[PDB]
Amino acid sequence: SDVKFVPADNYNGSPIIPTGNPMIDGVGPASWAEDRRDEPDLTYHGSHKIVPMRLDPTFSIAKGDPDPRGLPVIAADKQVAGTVVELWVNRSEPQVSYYEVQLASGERRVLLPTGYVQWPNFGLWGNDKLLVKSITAAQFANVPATKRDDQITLLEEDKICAYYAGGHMYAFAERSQPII
Amino acid sequence: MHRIWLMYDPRRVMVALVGFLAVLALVIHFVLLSSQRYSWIENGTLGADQAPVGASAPAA
Amino acid sequence: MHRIWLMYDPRRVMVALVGFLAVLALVIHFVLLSSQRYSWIENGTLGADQAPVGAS
Amino acid sequence: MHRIWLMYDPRRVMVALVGFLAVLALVIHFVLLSSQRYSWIENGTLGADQAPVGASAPAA
Amino acid sequence: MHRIWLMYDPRRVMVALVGFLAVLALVIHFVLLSSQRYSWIENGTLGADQAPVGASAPAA
Amino acid sequence: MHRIWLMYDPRRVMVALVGFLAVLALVIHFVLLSSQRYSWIENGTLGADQAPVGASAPAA
Amino acid sequence: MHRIWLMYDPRRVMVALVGFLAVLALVIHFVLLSSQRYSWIENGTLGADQAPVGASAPAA
Amino acid sequence: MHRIWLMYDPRRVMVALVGFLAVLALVIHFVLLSSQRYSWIENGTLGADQAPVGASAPAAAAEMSPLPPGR
Amino acid sequence: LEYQNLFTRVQVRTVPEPGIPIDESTGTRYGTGTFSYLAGKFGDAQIGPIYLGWAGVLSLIFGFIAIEIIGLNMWASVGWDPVEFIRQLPW
Amino acid sequence: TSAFSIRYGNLYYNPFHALSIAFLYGSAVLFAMHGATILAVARMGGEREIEQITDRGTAAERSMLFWRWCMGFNATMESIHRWAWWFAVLTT
Amino acid sequence: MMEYIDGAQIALYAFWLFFFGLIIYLRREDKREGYPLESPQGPRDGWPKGAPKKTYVHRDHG
Amino acid sequence: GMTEEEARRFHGYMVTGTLGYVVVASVAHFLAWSWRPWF
Amino acid sequence: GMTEEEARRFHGYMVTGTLGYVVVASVAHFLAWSWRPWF
Amino acid sequence: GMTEEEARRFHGYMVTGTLGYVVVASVAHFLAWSWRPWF
Amino acid sequence: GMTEEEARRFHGYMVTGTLGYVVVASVAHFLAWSWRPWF
Amino acid sequence: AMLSFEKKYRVRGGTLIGGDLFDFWFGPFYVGFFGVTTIFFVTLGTLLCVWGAAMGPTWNLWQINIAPPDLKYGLGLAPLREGGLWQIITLCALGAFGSWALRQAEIARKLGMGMHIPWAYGGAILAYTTLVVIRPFLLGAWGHGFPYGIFSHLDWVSNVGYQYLHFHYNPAHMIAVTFFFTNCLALAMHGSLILSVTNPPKGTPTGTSEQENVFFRDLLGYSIGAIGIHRLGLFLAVGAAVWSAICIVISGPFWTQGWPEWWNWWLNLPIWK
Amino acid sequence: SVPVNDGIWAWYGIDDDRPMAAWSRFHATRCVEQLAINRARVGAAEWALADVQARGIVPCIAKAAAHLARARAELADWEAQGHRLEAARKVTPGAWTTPVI
Ligand SMILES: CCCCCCCCCCCCCC(=O)OC[C@H](COP(=O)(O)OCC(O)COP(=O)(O)OC[C@@H](COC(=O)CCCCCCCCCCCCC)OC(=O)CCCCCCCCCCCCC)OC(=O)CCCCCCCCCCCCC
Ligand SMILES: CCCCCCCCCCCCCC(=O)OC[C@H](COP(=O)(O)OCC(O)COP(=O)(O)OC[C@@H](COC(=O)CCCCCCCCCCCCC)OC(=O)CCCCCCCCCCCCC)OC(=O)CCCCCCCCCCCCC
Ligand SMILES: CC[C@H]1c2cc3[nH]c4c(c3C)C(=O)[C@H](C(=O)OC)c4c3nc(cc4[nH]c(cc(n2)[C@@H]1C)c(C(C)=O)c4C)[C@@H](C)[C@@H]3CCC(=O)OC/C=C(\C)CCC[C@H](C)CCC[C@H](C)CCCC(C)C
Ligand SMILES: CC[C@H]1c2cc3[nH]c4c(c3C)C(=O)[C@H](C(=O)OC)c4c3nc(cc4[nH]c(cc(n2)[C@@H]1C)c(C(C)=O)c4C)[C@@H](C)[C@@H]3CCC(=O)OC/C=C(\C)CCC[C@H](C)CCC[C@H](C)CCCC(C)C
Ligand SMILES: COC(C)(C)C/C=C/C(C)=C/C=C/C(C=O)=C/C=C/C(C)=C/C=C/C=C(C)/C=C/C=C(\C)CC/C=C(C)/C=C/C=C(\C)C(=O)O
Ligand SMILES: COC(C)(C)C/C=C/C(C)=C/C=C/C(C=O)=C/C=C/C(C)=C/C=C/C=C(C)/C=C/C=C(\C)CC/C=C(C)/C=C/C=C(\C)C(=O)O
Ligand SMILES: COC(C)(C)C/C=C/C(C)=C/C=C/C(C=O)=C/C=C/C(C)=C/C=C/C=C(C)/C=C/C=C(\C)CC/C=C(C)/C=C/C=C(\C)C(=O)O
Ligand SMILES: COC(C)(C)C/C=C/C(C)=C/C=C/C(C=O)=C/C=C/C(C)=C/C=C/C=C(C)/C=C/C=C(\C)CC/C=C(C)/C=C/C=C(\C)C(=O)O
Ligand SMILES: CCCCCCCCCCCCO[C@@H]1O[C@H](CO)[C@@H](O[C@H]2O[C@H](CO)[C@@H](O)[C@H](O)[C@H]2O)[C@H](O)[C@H]1O
Ligand SMILES: CCCCCCCCCCCCO[C@@H]1O[C@H](CO)[C@@H](O[C@H]2O[C@H](CO)[C@@H](O)[C@H](O)[C@H]2O)[C@H](O)[C@H]1O
Ligand SMILES: CCCCCCCCCCCCO[C@@H]1O[C@H](CO)[C@@H](O[C@H]2O[C@H](CO)[C@@H](O)[C@H](O)[C@H]2O)[C@H](O)[C@H]1O
Ligand SMILES: [Fe+3]
Repeated sequence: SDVKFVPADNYNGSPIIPTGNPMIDGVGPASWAEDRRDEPDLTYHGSHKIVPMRLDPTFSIAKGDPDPRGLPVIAADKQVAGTVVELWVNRSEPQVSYYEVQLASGERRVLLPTGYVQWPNFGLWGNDKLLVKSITAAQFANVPATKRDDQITLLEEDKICAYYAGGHMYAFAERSQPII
Repeated sequence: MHRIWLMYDPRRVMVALVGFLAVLALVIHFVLLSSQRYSWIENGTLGADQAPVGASAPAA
Repeated sequence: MHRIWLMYDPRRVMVALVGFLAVLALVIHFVLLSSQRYSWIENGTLGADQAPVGAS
Repeated sequence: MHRIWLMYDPRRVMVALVGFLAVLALVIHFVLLSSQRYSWIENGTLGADQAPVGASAPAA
Repeated sequence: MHRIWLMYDPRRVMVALVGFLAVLALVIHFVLLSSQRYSWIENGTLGADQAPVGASAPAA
Repeated sequence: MHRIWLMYDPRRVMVALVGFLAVLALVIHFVLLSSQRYSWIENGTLGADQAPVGASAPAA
Repeated sequence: MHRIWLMYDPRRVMVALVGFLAVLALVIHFVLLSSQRYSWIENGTLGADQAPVGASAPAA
Repeated sequence: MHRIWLMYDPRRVMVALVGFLAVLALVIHFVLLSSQRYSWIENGTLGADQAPVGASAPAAAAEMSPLPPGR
Repeated sequence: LEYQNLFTRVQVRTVPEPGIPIDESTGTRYGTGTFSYLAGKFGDAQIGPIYLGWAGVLSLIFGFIAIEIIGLNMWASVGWDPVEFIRQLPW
Repeated sequence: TSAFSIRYGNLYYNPFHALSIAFLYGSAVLFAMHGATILAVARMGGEREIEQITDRGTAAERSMLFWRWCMGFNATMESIHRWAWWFAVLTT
Repeated sequence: MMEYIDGAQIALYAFWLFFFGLIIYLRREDKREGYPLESPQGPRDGWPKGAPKKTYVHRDHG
Repeated sequence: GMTEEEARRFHGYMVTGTLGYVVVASVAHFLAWSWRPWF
Repeated sequence: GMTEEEARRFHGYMVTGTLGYVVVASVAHFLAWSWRPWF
Repeated sequence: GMTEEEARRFHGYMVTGTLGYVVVASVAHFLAWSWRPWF
Repeated sequence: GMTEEEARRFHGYMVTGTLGYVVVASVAHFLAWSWRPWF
Repeated sequence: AMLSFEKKYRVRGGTLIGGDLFDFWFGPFYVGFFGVTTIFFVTLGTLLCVWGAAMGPTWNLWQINIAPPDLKYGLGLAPLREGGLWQIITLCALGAFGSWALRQAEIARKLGMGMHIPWAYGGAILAYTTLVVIRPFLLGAWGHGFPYGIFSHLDWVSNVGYQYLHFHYNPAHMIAVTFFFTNCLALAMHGSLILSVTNPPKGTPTGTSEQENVFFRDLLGYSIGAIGIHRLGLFLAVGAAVWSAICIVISGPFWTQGWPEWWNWWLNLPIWK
Repeated sequence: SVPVNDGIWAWYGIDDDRPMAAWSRFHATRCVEQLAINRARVGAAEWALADVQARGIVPCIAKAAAHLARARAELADWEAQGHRLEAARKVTPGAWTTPVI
């Protein structure tokens, strides 16, 4: 028994049903491109494209924007998941690709993609906590780990991003059901 | 003939059937209501001797 | 006969049914409301022999 | 002849066939209903001697 | 000539042939139905001497 | 001559050829059908000397 | 001369040549078909003495 | 109902209040300035009996029509 | 309420701005990179150096004279009145 | 522009004008669809399109499946840009 | 001297033949990923058959 | 998934509700017919 | 997919149903012709 | 793909179906011709 | 891809089929010319 | 049939209405409750269009013309052969387009995507709803809608424009046109750039985001960047439809004179009156 | 420009980060929030320096040290606000029972 899903019935257009925890097995909106190349993305000059900002001294926060480091992360159940302790930057097109969150409920640091963070009041004011609608504060403990802490492979990028994407369906049982 | 329900999922053949009949019924009613002979909402109380009949031009 | 509710969860049918009947009732009323014979908001007081007939 | 159903899934052929026959029948009915001779909702009660016929060639 | 079915999958060729023939038949029928001489739904009951003919070259 | 079928795949050339002949035939038929002289569906029964002919050089 | 087939892939050249010839032939045919002198579908039977000719007079 | 001051930051309630009053004031002024009767910049010195009043009923001549004949 | 990716709250800046990589002859890069905070909030931030070469330089000279002829004829058509040149410009 | 259509008897009936409009509208349809599609998967790196073309991730898979499940056929992360290119080019 | 056939019509069918050629080409390009399709009756190609999957040469080092 | 006795319980309500609605609609048509017949 | 025995069984229903449909349609044309012949 | 014996077998049906189709079309054309000739 | 002997076997079908088609088309022009010559 | 990677994505859930009841596929298509309502309205609307063609003067595709009612019918349903059919088809159209957008939302929720596509399509639905619902309602008769016919609706567009003598002078229309033209330019540049780095000349290595960024920056002087160009394309394409809705809703309900004389306010600014 | 934390509301004069020596509940709330954030931000900055010293990458060590110093300076700025508000809280009658810092 290692197949991640089964057909809901035998008819031709029927959905599949996951056999385990779909966020972890990677089924439905939690699935990732499992064949994706397990190497880092590279710049035009061949250096690692995505690296913690701590390891490239040319990068800095833009003067008008909030510094996310030290801010608390608020998860989907409104509990504090942790605090941001590092930024990861894309060096080909200068931007923040990930926050790295020190978990409050353990010893791990996990990556948090920027596309899953909302700022209070759409960032028009406040700018003093991060909102993560996708997953609960408990589910942060299972965010996929990178093999190293100074680089990330294209496969690890897919696994981490897919994990948060799955939470919009799987974080609470009610999220899968219709509104009416 | 009951093997139809083995080939196809009855839950959704039956949705397709009810959908098809509903569309067909509405089309036929709107067609008849467009006609002159069967505009029943306005001319429904006319007897058949009074009811419209379409013809071509007399072509003298 | 009751087994259609083992195929179709009734709570998810009944919301669909209400929508269909609400739209159907609105459509029929508006079709009548702007006919000549049944425009009751303006000619409802006429009585059956005075009501329009679509002869031509 | 039956090996045609080894080549094609009958479950798919019946869908294709029902779709084709449904559209074809609606086409033929609407074509006739748009004609002058077979506009049977307005003129169906006319006898065949009374039904419209399209223009002849004039003789000279 | 049967090795044409080793060049091409017969399951695909037959779907393409059925598609081609259906489109072609509908095209030809709609060409004829648009004509005067072969507007058969209106004038099908006319004799061959009565059916429309397109005009000739005028005599000198 | 046959080495052309090593430079090109006969599966592609034969479908390209069928498509070309299909288009070309339809182009020639529709060009003719749109003409006066060869609008055969309306005027095909005319004899060769009765069929339309384009106007001559002007004479004065 | 054959070094041309070493500079350019004959497979690529043959498509370009046939494309050029097909377009050029179609252009020339429809240019003639659009003329008065050479509109051969309507007037091909006229014979050279009574085929149209473009206007002469520079003056008088 | 002074518990309303517990529900909101009072600085922001004053900003919203001032906005609402300012906008409503300008709405009513420009409505009046567009009217005939209260076009005060042009007609403010007219006496109350001289100021315009909207007609109770316009007249007509039976051949005249304000709109062109339609289809 | 879910993050819509329409606006970036946190930009990062590099002290150096990227240059052009290769083939600098018959033409050269003018200027040097700078950052716009507004452009960096719509999209990417670097307002760059720019390339012309021979064709680009000549294109601007010809195109400037074209636009100059258009504008001077427009301005002559209102009798050189600079108020009417602006007031009537789109006509 | 208006007088040209008046002189030549209403340019709406020019079939190449009608084609040009269809491609002008289709360019707006495509950039709306493609712009929205890439923003809907940008949470997964879909905007890194060259990387998604050379190393298909779940962002490319999900955008292909969205359109397949919606309208029954799809492009790829590369070939959508060919559709874009031709619709723009054919307008003019 | 052809009355019905005119240059605008000739041009328009020229375009249609190019355009239907172009749609075919684009639908071949659209199938370089995800094809052949899985089916309970085995692989399926759709129509036209897709162009083969590309392999991309990476920048040698940088 | 719903059990067969739950389905049977609902079916009794669903039949009764439908038929009650149809009965009320029939009375509405009787009033409409009396006021202005359509045949 | 299907066994050849299953193909034979389906073919029996398919041919029979096809011909039955054509028989009903042939009667429909008999009636239509009797009412208003098209040639 | 097919084995050549399957290709040989399929062709025999395909030819016969093509013949049967051409025959029905030949009757259809001769009915049409005797109703209303086009030359 | 084809071996040269496969290309040679294909070539003879392709030539024969082309010439067969041209022969049928030659009769079609013989008929069309007899009905309405274009020169 | 399924794409080679598709099967693991075909889970239940993400519906707005109906739950598991319609949560299945038909070939490539996702169905769902709004799929069922889509097919209903599409079918009913399309067959009523065919009925409109049948009772009209021709089957010629270009010439079929299902016209709205006379203005005298106001906001009532007209007789079906006198424009009431156009009204029923319009309700089917509104139902079909709304069902399509909600079905797109269900698909996006099933894939864990953002809601960008349904809302982008809402821009087009807004323009259609302006043309046939909002503007005719503000004018007080459904007969102000455009007719359903491939060329007859272009006759409507022509005549509505000349109701304002010189519709080019409509200021919202100038903005809408500028968005449409700017969108098409931006689409040609985005397509070209991605293709030119992914399909370089033979024997060249595959390009990079840096090369794309450098080239674009020589075109416009600034880098738009990867997410920026997709934001721009969405802003331009949807803004074009929104400004189109504005330009037609102000024509008639709010401005009734010729559009050239709207520009009188610019000529009378006090600095140069 | 707008300040980061009051943002759009700084156009209307709400500006709770400004140096305040009187007691004010709004500034006290802000200072408690910003102290916790800046203490965590210092804690992060010195973890970052320790990591880069372990890797030994000198130019990164230099920047991480500069960042830590800057983070300490910002924390001191908020602790100054906390104390001056603490002094006022003790004497202004309506003020909080809990300390500000
Ligand atoms: C105006 C200028 C700008 C105008 C701009 C217009 C742009 C239009 C672009 C899109 C058109 C193509 C759409 C498409 O590819 O759908 C997939 C489908 C199937 O192939 P597949 O997806 O690769 O494979 C899946 C299939 O093999 C097996 O799937 P499954 O088993 O799960 O499902 C059952 C099958 C049954 O097949 C069908 O039902 C196909 C019916 C297609 C009819 C519509 C053709 C429209 C052509 C328009 C171009 C032009 C035709 C002349 O598969 C399906 O169920 C697939 C359903 C796909 C539904 C697509 C509906 C698209 C309707 C578009 C209407 C556009 C009207 C303008 O493809 C096809 O069937 C063949 C399409 C071939 C491309 C068109 C080329 C036409 C060139 C000229 C004729 C060539 C003759 C040889
Ligand atoms: C913009 C213009 C238009 C829009 C234009 C643009 C859109 C164009 C769309 C193009 C067609 C798309 C077709 C498609 O997607 O098919 C997917 C399927 C995939 O293969 P599969 O996965 O193996 O197929 C499923 C099958 O194996 C199992 O089906 P399932 O169990 O899931 O569902 C059952 C079926 C319905 O069952 C039946 O049809 C069998 C009924 C028994 C027939 C017995 C004979 C009766 C004789 C009576 C004689 C008479 C007695 C007198 O389907 C469903 O359940 C569908 C979902 C539920 C229904 C949806 C809601 C409908 C509600 C509204 C009502 C609509 C009414 C039309 O493929 C196939 O099955 C093979 C290809 C089928 C082609 C179908 C289209 C043929 C059109 C021919 C056009 C001809 C032009 C002249
Ligand atoms: C596919 C169809 C669409 C399209 C495509 C398109 N247009 C394009 C491109 C593409 C793909 C380009 O690459 C090109 C471009 O550069 O884009 C940024 C361009 C372009 N599209 C343009 C415009 C444009 N495109 C339009 C439309 C469209 N373009 C279509 C919708 C329209 C419309 C709708 O009307 C317009 C107005 C231009 C912005 C640009 C071409 C620029 C160009 O050719 O400029 C020539 C130079 C000048 C006119 C001179 C300017 C002079 C300045 C006043 C400076 C003077 C400096 C100095 C005084 C002189 C020099 C001194 C020396 C000593 C240095
Ligand atoms: C908002 C910016 C632009 C935009 C965007 C846009 N369009 C979109 C989307 C987006 C983002 C989609 O997601 C959606 C889609 O799925 O595309 C594949 C769509 C789409 N844009 C479409 C077309 C379209 N968009 C247009 C315009 C635009 N689309 C805007 C310019 C136009 C124009 C200007 O003419 C057209 C024709 C469709 C391909 C598709 C929406 C498909 C849909 O709704 O499907 C369900 C309905 C049907 C299949 C048929 C309904 C039939 C009716 C019931 C009967 C007919 C009534 C109709 C009013 C008759 C009209 C006759 C005409 C001759 C006047
Ligand atoms: C212009 O002219 C045109 C329009 C063109 C002319 C044509 C028109 C056409 C074609 C019309 C077609 C109409 C049609 C066709 O079928 C119409 C069909 C109508 C139908 C079917 C109506 C059905 C109504 C059903 C109702 C109301 C049910 C109510 C049920 C209730 C209240 C109880 C629910 C259960 C509960 C609460 C359980 C409690 C206990 C629990 C839970 C427990 O105990 O656990
Ligand atoms: C205006 O004029 C224009 C239109 C222009 C003129 C032109 C017109 C043209 C070109 C028309 C062409 C028409 C045409 C051409 O061929 C039409 C062809 C029609 C055909 C072929 C119809 C076929 C119908 C077949 C039917 C109904 C089959 C029913 C099957 C049944 C009931 C059994 C199902 C199985 C069962 C119950 C058991 C399962 C067992 C299982 C699974 C098991 O046992 O395992
Ligand atoms: C403007 O011009 C205008 C006016 C338009 C005028 C001009 C028109 C023009 C240019 C027309 C051109 C027409 C044309 C040109 O070629 C037309 C060519 C037509 C052709 C080729 C028709 C061929 C038909 C063939 C058929 C029907 C075959 C059916 C076969 C059947 C049923 C058997 C299937 C197999 C079975 C059952 C066995 C399974 C066994 C298995 C699986 C096993 O054993 O495994
Ligand atoms: C309006 O008037 C305007 C338009 C203006 C006037 C102008 C018009 C113009 C310019 C016209 C130009 C025309 C033209 C120019 O080139 C026309 C050229 C036409 C040509 C080339 C036709 C060629 C036809 C060839 C055919 C049909 C081949 C058939 C082959 C068959 C059947 C065999 C298949 C293989 C088998 C069976 C083997 C299987 C076994 C295998 C594999 C095994 O055993 O291995
Ligand atoms: C005792 C007086 C003390 C000083 C008062 C200072 C008054 C300053 C101007 C007040 C009016 C400004 O105008 C008012 O601004 C507020 C600011 O939120 C707007 O408020 C609204 O829009 C803003 C953005 O603009 C949103 O962030 C806010 O959530 C929403 O409520 C009102 O819609 C507007 O009417
Ligand atoms: C009106 C119709 C006029 C005739 C139409 C054209 C088709 C004629 C087919 C019957 C005549 C024989 O036609 C001939 O068939 C043989 C096989 O049988 C083909 O022969 C082909 O296969 C054989 C092996 O089987 C190879 O050795 C040969 O090199 C290859 O060409 C010839 O290429 C073709 O010329
Ligand atoms: C002679 C030279 C002529 C050059 C002409 C240049 C004209 C340029 C005018 C730019 C006007 C921009 O105006 C801006 O348009 C956008 C269009 O999306 C509007 O935005 C509107 O559409 C967007 C979608 O795109 C919605 O999300 C938004 O809620 C809505 O307001 C803005 O509210 C308006 O402020
Ligand atoms: Fe893109």
